[PDB]
Amino acid sequence: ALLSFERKYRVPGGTLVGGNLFDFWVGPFYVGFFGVATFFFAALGIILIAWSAVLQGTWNPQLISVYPPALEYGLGGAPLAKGGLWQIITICATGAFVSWALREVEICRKLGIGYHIPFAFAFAILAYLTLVLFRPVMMGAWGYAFPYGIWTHLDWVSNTGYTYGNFHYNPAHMIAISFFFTNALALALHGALVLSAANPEKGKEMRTPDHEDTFFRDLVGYSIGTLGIHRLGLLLSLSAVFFSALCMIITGTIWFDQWVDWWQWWVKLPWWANIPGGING
Amino acid sequence: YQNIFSQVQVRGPADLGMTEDVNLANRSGVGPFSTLLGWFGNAQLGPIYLGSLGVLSLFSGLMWFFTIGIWFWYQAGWNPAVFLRDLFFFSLEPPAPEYGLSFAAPLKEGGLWLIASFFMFVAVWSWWGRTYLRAQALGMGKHTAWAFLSAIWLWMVLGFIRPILMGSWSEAVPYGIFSHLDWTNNFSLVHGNLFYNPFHGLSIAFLYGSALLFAMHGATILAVSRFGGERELEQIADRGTAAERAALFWRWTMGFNATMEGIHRWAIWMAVLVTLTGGIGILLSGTVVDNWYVWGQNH
Amino acid sequence: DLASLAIYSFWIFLAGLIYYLQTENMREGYPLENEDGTPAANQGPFPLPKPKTFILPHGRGTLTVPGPESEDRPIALARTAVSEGFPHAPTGDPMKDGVGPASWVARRDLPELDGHGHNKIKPMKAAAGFHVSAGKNPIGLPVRGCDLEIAGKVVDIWVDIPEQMARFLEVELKDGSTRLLPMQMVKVQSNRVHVNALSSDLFAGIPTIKSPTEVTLLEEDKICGYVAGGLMYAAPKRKSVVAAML
Ligand code: BCL
Ligand code: BCL
Ligand code: BCL
Ligand SMILES: CC[C@H]1c2cc3[nH]c4c(c3C)C(=O)[C@H](C(=O)OC)c4c3nc(cc4[nH]c(cc(n2)[C@@H]1C)c(C(C)=O)c4C)[C@@H](C)[C@@H]3CCC(=O)OC/C=C(\C)CCC[C@H](C)CCC[C@H](C)CCCC(C)C
Ligand SMILES: CCCCCCCCCCCC[N+](C)(C)[O-]
Ligand SMILES: CCCCCCCCCCCC[N+](C)(C)[O-]
Ligand SMILES: [Cl-]
Ligand SMILES: [Fe+2]
Repeated sequence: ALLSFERKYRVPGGTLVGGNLFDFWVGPFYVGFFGVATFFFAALGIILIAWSAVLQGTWNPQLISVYPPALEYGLGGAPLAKGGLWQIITICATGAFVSWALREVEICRKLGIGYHIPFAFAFAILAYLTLVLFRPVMMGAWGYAFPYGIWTHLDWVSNTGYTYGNFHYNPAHMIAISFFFTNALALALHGALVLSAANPEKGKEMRTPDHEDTFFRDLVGYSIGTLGIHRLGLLLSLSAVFFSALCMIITGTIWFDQWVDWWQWWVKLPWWANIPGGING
Repeated sequence: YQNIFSQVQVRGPADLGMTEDVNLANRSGVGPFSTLLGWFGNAQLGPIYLGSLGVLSLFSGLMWFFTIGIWFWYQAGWNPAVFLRDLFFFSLEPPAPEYGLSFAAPLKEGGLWLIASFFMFVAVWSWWGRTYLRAQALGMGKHTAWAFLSAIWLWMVLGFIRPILMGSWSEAVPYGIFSHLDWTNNFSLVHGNLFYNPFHGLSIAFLYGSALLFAMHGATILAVSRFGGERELEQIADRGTAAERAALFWRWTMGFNATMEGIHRWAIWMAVLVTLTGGIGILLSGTVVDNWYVWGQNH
Repeated sequence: DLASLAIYSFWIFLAGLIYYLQTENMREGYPLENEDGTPAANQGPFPLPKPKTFILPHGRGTLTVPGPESEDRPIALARTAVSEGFPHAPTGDPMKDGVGPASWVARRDLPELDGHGHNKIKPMKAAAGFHVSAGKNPIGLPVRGCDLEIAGKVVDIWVDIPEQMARFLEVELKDGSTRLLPMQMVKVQSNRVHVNALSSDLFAGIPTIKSPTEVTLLEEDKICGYVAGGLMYAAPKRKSVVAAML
């Protein structure tokens, strides 16, 4: 089925591969070459996970967990039951994520819109790849990656973090968190402002963008504007993910000790390092 | 051209804004124009509305900051050099457990913290009133004030409601850059790992989801800005090809989509649920559940 | 257990919210239709929400949704397969007929008004006090198309008065008339304005505006849809990056 204004858009063209071979829909979903590639990768991956469940002896979603090769295997391959299955599944996940993005690009071309979305999504993929590929490799072993399990991956987060004391002290981690918080703050602000203008007090006429600029100008003395707010939302989100990847990529590669100790560089600055008094005096 | 930064900035007479029912006498004059900000968003600063509620809010706000600042300078021996190198280490701590919920603690042992909390309490709630009134004066809906309450909720639970239910101010958060991080880490330790708190996990889903949704929405609008997409209010009143292509991008991508108005309803809830679930999770910790790991074993 | 009762109630709530949000996002585009225009059998598990009414300022009436589809103009596309789910090819010229990535919607044939009831967009020459405050001033520069030929010259900038931003560039063609080019579809350089979406021979075809001092929402849509449609339909005339690199 189509939306009442859809027909005119379901036109041929836009694909990056296969000409018109896969240029069609199924219900509301567009397919395309990368539509079938995604399906392939996702299916194989899910299948390999179900097989790993069997070798584990469970069907419980809360218990199923696929672990990567133990540190002993370095960056080499491993037995399908001891890290190898995770390795294949990781290839399928990557293949499925990238294909999903490329499918989004074909959809952009067919509709004549910008490519911002798949571009944004790439940031997510690059964050995944940092934890499962770039950091493990730089560190020298696939064992450093996280396991695929609903609760087991949280254990990995906990153990990984505490290996460096309280991870809060990771400077890049602090910046990333600020971006996540500010993003949620901005998202709430944008949603409320548009809605407050489109849904004024009962019985009144729809407010205008002018009312939106005025409301915030009155409130904090500044209005970013209807174009800027969207620009900001995209920037904060990507910056949050960008710094997430950065705070991890550097941990265990150029920083090894307790993160809290890193801040000594500031306290040990020559001009005040030895002055008595205070917390560090 | 991606429309992330403007190519050419244009400027005209300072915009004084809609009048509606607002008291024009409380509106300041126009501020300066920033060409720097102009590359990203509006270049105009001000005017700002400064009524009594706002003056009060700003006043308490400053007093709060001042109270903390004077304690930090005291901790620094009034030495500027020490104040700056140890800035992140200073901390204004609440009364010890022995004092319960009383206001008897001596200034240097919890009293200053209580004063600081009083000023912050007044600053935040008066500001909340302001968000409501400024919307009322322009005849707008109260969506901003309501969303703000959700954020206020987590804050209230952390420094007031939970401490009161626990029976002592010592349960509250100290005022300090690093100290409040230590407090957060310790809070999880003491309650058997928050990753096992179901509401903490939900809060994370919404925090992640807010970055997910805003990246999605922000990128969509920019992708259809070539069709005037950001003029969302008019796109709501009179749907255009911008709204159609945006909806169809997602319908063709994930099987379903939103509308120009509806997407903002998804947005407000995605963000609001972050602190709503978060507050519930913290409020239940120590009052009803002492160890989430243990709790999880029975549920 | 309070915690258990709380988490249980939350999921009930969340399912209710999602239900609310979804139906709420059905104020436009529904009911779903078959590729032939008739009501589709499967309308999904979510029913249509009860109508809401927007009161539009300055005699623009009202807007009630859900409501009967507004689109009714001719769509120059023909079916490509007996089975549903396939493309519908253009029966004529897609750029001129307004279909595919060159589609436009029948928006109100009036200008968008600001909070006072004044036109939101206006050519800068008539916008009292407005001027280029930063960046390269496009006015006076030659405009180049993707075929790498000159299509005209910039004679003005159309600004958004309430939001103080550039929205369109007014380009004078060879025949002496002018067209509006969306700012987000042009690239202002030091010695020219490049337009990747259109080849020089397609500028004349850009939809025109009735009045020289205002543009309607209908006209903006025709203009923006037409220009974007060029990314696909003018691809044959778009010269490579290395060709343009000279
Ligand atoms: C070792 C530490 C523990 C831990 C301990 C805690 C604790 C403790 C708490 C959280 C909380 C949260 N945790 Mg945790 N958490 C852990 C690991 C994680 C991990 C992870 C490893 O990936 C993640 C992603 C998270 C993520 C999160 C967030 C979802 C949530 C905070 C929401 C928020 O927006 O607050 C930011 C928003 C606010 C604080 C609201 C502020 C509103 C007020 C009104 C602001 C006024 C400011 C003004 C007066 C002053 C400045 C004004 C100027 C003008 C700027 N945690 C580990 C296991 N986490 C919070 C929660 O809700 O838990 C359920 C919480 O209390
Ligand atoms: C005790 C543990 C430590 C700690 C240890 C760590 C560790 C260790 C790590 C983090 C990381 C993060 N921490 Mg921490 N952290 C602590 C406390 C906190 C607190 C808090 C309030 O105290 C906060 C707010 C945070 C916040 C953060 C985030 C900035 C960041 C995780 C998000 C991310 O990277 O996203 C990026 C997004 C992704 C990776 C998602 C990718 C999704 C892909 C592309 C698509 C999947 C599709 C799916 C399969 C589809 C299914 C089909 C369905 C139909 C949908 N931490 C405590 C002190 N933190 C992580 C990080 O920075 O990562 C780089 C990290 O590794
Ligand atoms: C980012 C830093 C850490 C990390 C830290 C945390 C922490 C800490 C917490 C989570 C939580 C979650 N994590 Mg995690 N997580 C990581 C990487 C991933 C990846 C991945 C493919 O890279 C995935 C799919 C997940 C998925 C999940 C969800 C099961 C859960 C809620 C997330 C959410 O709503 O996000 C926002 C996204 C949406 C709202 C979109 C909807 C996404 C849906 C819900 C995802 C379902 C995933 C599905 C069950 C996975 C398998 C799918 C197929 C069978 C392959 N995490 C990295 C290693 N994650 C929370 C939890 O409750 O854990 C149990 C939580 O507390
Ligand atoms: C980069 C900034 C933020 C962001 C943006 C973002 N995400 C996006 C987009 C964008 C812009 C999309 O266009 C795309 C989308 O379509 O969303 C609706 C997407 C998307 N973000 C998603 C999830 C997601 N995004 C996340 C995060 C983020 N996304 C950032 C916060 C997170 C987390 C944990 O924070 C998650 C879980 C998907 C819903 C969707 C992409 C859908 C997709 O890729 O589909 C193809 C793949 C499948 C259908 C299934 C493949 C399964 C594999 C074969 C197995 C993989 C197993 C896995 C590695 C382990 C799982 C176990 C876990 C318990 C650890
Ligand atoms: C230079 C002064 C900077 C000090 C500001 C400290 C901000 C951290 C606030 C955490 C306090 C949390 N709270 C409100 C719930 O108690
Ligand atoms: C409110 C945010 C909660 C985040 C979880 C998002 C779930 C999206 C569900 C889509 C359901 C609508 N549907 C059936 C029409 O696709
Ligand atoms: Cl409403
Ligand atoms: Fe928006």
